[PDB]
Amino acid sequence: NSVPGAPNRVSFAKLREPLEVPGLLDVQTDSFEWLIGSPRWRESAAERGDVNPVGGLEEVLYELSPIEDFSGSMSLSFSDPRFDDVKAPVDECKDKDMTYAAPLFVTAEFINNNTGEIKSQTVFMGDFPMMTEKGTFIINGTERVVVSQLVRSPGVYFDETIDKSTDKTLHSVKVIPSRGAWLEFDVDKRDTVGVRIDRKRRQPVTVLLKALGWTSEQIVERFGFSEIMRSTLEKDNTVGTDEALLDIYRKLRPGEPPTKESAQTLLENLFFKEKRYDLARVGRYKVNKKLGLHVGEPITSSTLTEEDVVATIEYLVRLHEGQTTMTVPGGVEVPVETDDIDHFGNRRLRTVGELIQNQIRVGMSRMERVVRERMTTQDVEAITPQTLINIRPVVAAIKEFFGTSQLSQFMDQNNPLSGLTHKRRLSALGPGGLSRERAGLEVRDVHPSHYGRMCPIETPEGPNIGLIGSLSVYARVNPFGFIETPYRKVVDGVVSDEIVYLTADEEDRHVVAQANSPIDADGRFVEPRVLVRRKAGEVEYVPSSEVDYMDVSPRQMVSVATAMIPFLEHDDANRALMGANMQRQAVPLVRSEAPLVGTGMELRAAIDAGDVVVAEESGVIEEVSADYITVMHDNGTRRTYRMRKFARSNHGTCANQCPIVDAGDRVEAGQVIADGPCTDDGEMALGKNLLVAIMPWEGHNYEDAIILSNRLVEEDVLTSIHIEEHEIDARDTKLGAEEITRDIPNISDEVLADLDERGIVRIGAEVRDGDILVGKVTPKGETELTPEERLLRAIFGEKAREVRDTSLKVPHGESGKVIGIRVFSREDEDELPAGVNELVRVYVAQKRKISDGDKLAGRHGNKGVIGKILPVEDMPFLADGTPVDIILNTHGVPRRMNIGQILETHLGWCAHSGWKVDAAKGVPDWAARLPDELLEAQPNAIVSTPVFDGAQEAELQGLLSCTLPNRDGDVLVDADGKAMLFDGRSGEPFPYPVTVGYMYIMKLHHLVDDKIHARSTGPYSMITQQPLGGKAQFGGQRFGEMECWAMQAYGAAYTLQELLTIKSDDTVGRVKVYEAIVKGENIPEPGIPESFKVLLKELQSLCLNVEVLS
Amino acid sequence: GAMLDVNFFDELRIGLATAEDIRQWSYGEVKKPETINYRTLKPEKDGLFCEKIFGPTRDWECYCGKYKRVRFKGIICERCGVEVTRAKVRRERMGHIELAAPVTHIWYFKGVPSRLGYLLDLAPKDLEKIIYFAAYVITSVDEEMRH
Amino acid sequence: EEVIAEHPVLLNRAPTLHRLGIQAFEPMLVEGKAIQLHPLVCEAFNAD
Amino acid sequence: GEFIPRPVKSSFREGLTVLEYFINTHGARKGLADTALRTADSGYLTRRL
Amino acid sequence: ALKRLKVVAAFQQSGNSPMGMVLDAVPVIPPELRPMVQLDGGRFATSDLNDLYRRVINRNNRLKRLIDLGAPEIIVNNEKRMLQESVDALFDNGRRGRPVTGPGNRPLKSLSDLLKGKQGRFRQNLLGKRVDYSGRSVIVVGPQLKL
Amino acid sequence: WLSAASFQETTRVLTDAAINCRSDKLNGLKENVIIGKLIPAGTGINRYR
DNA sequence: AGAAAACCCTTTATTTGTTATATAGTATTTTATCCTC
DNA sequence: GAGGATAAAATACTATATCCTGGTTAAAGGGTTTTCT
RNA sequence: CCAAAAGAAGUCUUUCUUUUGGUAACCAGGAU
Ligand SMILES: [Zn+2]
Repeated sequence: NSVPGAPNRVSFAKLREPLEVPGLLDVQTDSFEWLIGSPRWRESAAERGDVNPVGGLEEVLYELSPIEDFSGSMSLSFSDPRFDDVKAPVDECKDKDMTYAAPLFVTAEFINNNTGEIKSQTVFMGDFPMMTEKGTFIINGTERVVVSQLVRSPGVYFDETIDKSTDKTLHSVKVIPSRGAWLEFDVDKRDTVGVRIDRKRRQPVTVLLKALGWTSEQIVERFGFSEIMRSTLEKDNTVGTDEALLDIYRKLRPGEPPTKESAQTLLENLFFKEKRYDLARVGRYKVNKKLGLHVGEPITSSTLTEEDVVATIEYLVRLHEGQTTMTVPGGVEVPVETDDIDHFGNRRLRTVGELIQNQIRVGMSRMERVVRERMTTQDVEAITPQTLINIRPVVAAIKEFFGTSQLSQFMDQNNPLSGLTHKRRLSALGPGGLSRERAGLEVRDVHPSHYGRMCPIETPEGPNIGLIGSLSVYARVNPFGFIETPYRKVVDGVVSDEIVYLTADEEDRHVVAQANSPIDADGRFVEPRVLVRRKAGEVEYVPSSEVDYMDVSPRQMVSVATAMIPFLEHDDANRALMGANMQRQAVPLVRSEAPLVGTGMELRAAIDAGDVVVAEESGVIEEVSADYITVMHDNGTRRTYRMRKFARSNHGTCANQCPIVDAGDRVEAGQVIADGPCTDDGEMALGKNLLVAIMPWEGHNYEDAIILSNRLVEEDVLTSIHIEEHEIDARDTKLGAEEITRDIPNISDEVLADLDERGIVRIGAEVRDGDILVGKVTPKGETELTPEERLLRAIFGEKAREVRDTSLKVPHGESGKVIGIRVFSREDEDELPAGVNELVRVYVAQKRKISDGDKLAGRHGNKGVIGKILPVEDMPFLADGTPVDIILNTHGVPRRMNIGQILETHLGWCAHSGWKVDAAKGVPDWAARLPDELLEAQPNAIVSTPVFDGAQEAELQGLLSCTLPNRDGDVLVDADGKAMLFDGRSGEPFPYPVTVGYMYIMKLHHLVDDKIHARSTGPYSMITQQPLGGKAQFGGQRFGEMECWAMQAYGAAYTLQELLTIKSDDTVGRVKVYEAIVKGENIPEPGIPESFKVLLKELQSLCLNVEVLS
Repeated sequence: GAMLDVNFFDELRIGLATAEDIRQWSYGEVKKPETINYRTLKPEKDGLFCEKIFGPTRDWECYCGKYKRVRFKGIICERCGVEVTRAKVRRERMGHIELAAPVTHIWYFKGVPSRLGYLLDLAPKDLEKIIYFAAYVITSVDEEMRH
Repeated sequence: EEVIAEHPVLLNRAPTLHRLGIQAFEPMLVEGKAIQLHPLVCEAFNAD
Repeated sequence: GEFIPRPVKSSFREGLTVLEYFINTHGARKGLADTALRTADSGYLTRRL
Repeated sequence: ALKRLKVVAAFQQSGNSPMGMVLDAVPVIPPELRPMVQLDGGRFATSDLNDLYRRVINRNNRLKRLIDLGAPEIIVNNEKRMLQESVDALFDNGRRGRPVTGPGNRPLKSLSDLLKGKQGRFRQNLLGKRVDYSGRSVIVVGPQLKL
Repeated sequence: WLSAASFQETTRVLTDAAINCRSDKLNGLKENVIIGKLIPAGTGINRYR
């Protein structure tokens, strides 16, 4: 549509969108360039927040500096963070297992406050991992994604909880800071206002107020409008400020002698000295907004103040009093109401920059601790800024973050859509967020403030449902971490084109209409009554004069993955959730095909994911090949694009890239120049178009099972390539000298045929489980001084030749060609982990066809494993001899409420055959509002039905009534959309017509070949002698507690006794039963399991005298 | 009753163990914080893996190598002291550590309700003072010599 | 095919909520990698 | 849990609008979370019984 | 008195004495139940009980050496307190105070941890086991089969 | 004490069983499953065994 | 005989101190206050 | 006014279905030892 | 229970004898 070479996909959309879809990877990239402080972010903030532009690093270095000693006779300060160029390109870093990072330098200045001798230096602060142009990090070769975290913003939260004993309303307030100490004010069943500083027992608020320097006269002067505060003051029992300080000291400081100076200083230290208490800028902003204190002054300062505390107490007591609004002296009035903590005005987003800033902050705190401890144990005038700084904790924090965290994860690379979905994810679980096992049902709900900001459909189906969400298409995150959505403001009933981004609170104040409303070509609603959203998400019918805003489009409340489901509004939310979640499990196929009926989101999602090659500058193609494309730019310069051929992804799939241009074509900037894994000419192509029938067939498509044609196996329609990675390295060791070689002890030559002259197998050789990939031997150890042997070694010269082959064998259940071998070595001064001499990596590839038990799926949540694969002759075939490819059961459709698949089938038939609306005498009425150049289409036409503005039922019916014949003038599918099929197995025609069409089905990464496993006997564990677990070792299936209850219920005592003794851990029973079976004898009697004896020994180790009596 | 168990069980009895039972189960005393010699890869002596205490690491092979044959059985080498037998015995033989001071068991001190504080009638708060060297306790007094 | 004749095999689906989550069948060889289950035992196993 | 008094007025054959779809998701997700969280309580109860 | 009498009657009825609450020797579990195995490259994988036993042995040896050498009462009591804390960590790590942490600031697995929870000996290994002669796969529909 | 220790609160059951010096007669299904003996139900009782 | 680069041991210390997303259930110690003598 | 007995609150411990696979496994500092010049 | 080497017999490739060699916990992600 707005891409220079996109395919012509004609849309059914009736509406027009004013706003283009933003960059879909803007969250990550605009959050990181704020952290490092790029000029791009500087300009972006200038045209917005020019009042105070500062990056994350500069903020950390400003809050840290200066670092002073108690005497104040010397200080250390930091400034001007600076980055060098990256150490190596992205491709080299990924190939050689190097972290993609850049050096960081700061200017530390040391001042002696009694000699004025200033000493500045440039201090190296470590290597800082840098984000690539696709929103990912490259840590130790692998590609990672940092996920954005949904947390609760810091501020003041008022809530009311009923009381069981008295049936009274009990209000409360919590002042949650960033990295500080809490303090709650509450009204208990008795009419008194308490306080819980830090986390202690309730104390009257009067104690705190007096400790802050308030006389009993001032309190009753300002807080004289409530009976509760007077009641609390009267029964205070505390007179004098010092007494209040002492009481607070008693409560807070356990078992210490109270005094005046310590109590005076500790209270101000806890909440007012900003080294132990911070609110951030978001917290200060939220407190000022809730209480309305400083509307004008800019936010500089992050500590509490007496004004804030007194205002909070007054707000709480007036809320309990039942007031409506409150004005604070020196500040505008505000409404008095309780808070909802699940409101997207109270939940903010910690993006990829905020998290790294927090980690740098703790690292710098540790470093400054070391610095100020080291400033007192070194003699002055020998100190230089380089001898105080210890950079190791800082670099340690970064490593800990990027290696160990629940937000730093391996990038999801099942297919291109998976990674884009991974980068736009908002997870509520992490360090500092709630927990999967401790999350209720009120936080998993879809609050009405999510509209336009978090997609209500796309979320995990398991125990993570509701705790992980995804960002909508048009949403952006503002400077404080709050999500915004564009709205089209309507002035005096005229729908303008001024787009304004509103966060959930502003959207709360106003009244918002709907996108699919009847605009009359002049920005005027046809009727006065339109559905709107009122304050608490209420939906009503307001006359079209109060409306303030309208949505920029439908498809504003959905995310990227959910915007690719055609006919989404005909499917219930339960099945649409599955349809969106199963699109990121599809596996790339050997050849890709774009859907006949899409939604128009595929091109944008494909170009923004980044798996395609896009012309950086316009020019003319000079050379094309399977390996590269050379573009000749309009001005002299040339550029060569290299391709990724058969490269493994994080999940073991193929990552091909092939060109889609010829040697003479001219390309334009931003034009797709080479396809990717799951792209067909620049558009996402996750599956294939299959001819489908919707009948029950002989019980093989029974209960969600599926029937496939054998053509899909012969013609490699659903074939995929899977690649495996195997690693081994040679390490020094204390004994020394690990070696990769062909000379392996106790190995014959027949099992050393595929290996090349120096170990590793040859490229192209097919392997089976157990074959050796890299030959390797290590010292046998047991360095022993046996007289004759040792005296022969020492002077006579007998060699050690102690070897123990730790070779690399291909594990159980694996095979395929050897496509690549990557060998590192210390001889070539390659950067390897310390103590490693050599490192070799072998890639093994398989090509898998579709087979029974493999999982398939559509875009509407119609999953199911393949039940049978019929020969092409015994399948229902059309009157012209065309067999169907897939057969789906009827009983699954009407009960699940996903009728969108039937409409997709009808429109797919119409698109495949091509149509022509006969406007011989006037266009038909059903085709009146149908866009032009949709009145006719050629066979195999690609169309698009946007998610909430697509093809109506009347238009589908009309298109079905007029559809082109195939070769002879025969129309196979009638106006109802059904065809007369023949039974290819018996020969007779089926008595009634059946629904046929084209559906777009996907192959999911749940194949049987990874799921099948069996075991007679094999490896056993060590501590307990039970069999191992897992397919790669061998392992047995687990016979758990529930399966034991089932067998006890049946009454089968002998089966249960043998299963637990002579099949698991009866060490002599195992061998005896094997011998009895092979020799044809009777199975012997079981003994005692070994785990019971292990249990007895552990109990005895706990100093318990366990003994078995007779 | 049974010792190595032949499944003639009639009962399973649990109870507190005294020091005399602990040093009766034992086959030796561990008195060095060593596990294994990294170079020869053989267990050290008087360590956590000593072959004299816990038994041979290899079937019918002593530590010093004087005995290596099955014919030798049930005899303790006079040099290394390792008893020549099957290596499976390392799953069965226990040692013990002879503490230089008495130490309480945390199961009968901490677990709520405190069972030492019920046996002796002491609140847990001040029992923790006694057993962690944070206060003295009067264990005995003469009440007539006093008078 | 001679060995497996009239030798029962126990099939089990997790979670085994009740007794009929384990039942014994008579195996027969099939082409493929998937276990074929009778349609009239899915209510007992609760197996779609 | 209280009824929205609007109500949704379209069938899934006609296709719901954006607001109707939103207010329907409100209860759809509640239903899904209910199952997700009862699957474990059933097993704990059976284990105790 | 009703609560107290439970334990007092328990210690009264039986011939067992209450002195088993205070320990003078500690048993050591057989090596095969706390194994260290050779990972390729001269790297070993300890069982995480060896660290806890080593701490006990080190503290006991230091206290034993500080008594014969002669020292004030302050230092000897400090060593005894630390020895007391080591055995507590060996038997139940983290029930009193800060858990003893190994590499990566992860608490060690004490003896009590081998018995508790879904991953304890009982539920994990005694009541449910992995077995031989087993297999698994994906089920499909068998409309041609008999019942 | 074996069945109760394997059910819940292993540490508390074990400590109070040790203090009471309890003896287990091994008469239940779970206790016979743990030690590897034929359960006293169905086909494992003396009438049929 | 002295200097530099690689081993062996320890320990995550625990202050008159660097740590705030669960609820639901029961059980046991404080403790605070009220009632009585 | 003092002591005891009963509500209250405050901490302490315990539990939350089954199955599968994939990536990592210590750092940092002090004292010492050995080899090289 | 397997691999390698040597000796003997026959078959043209099996048997007999001797020697050597022979795992877990965390965190994370999915499925029903
Ligand atoms: Zn010997």
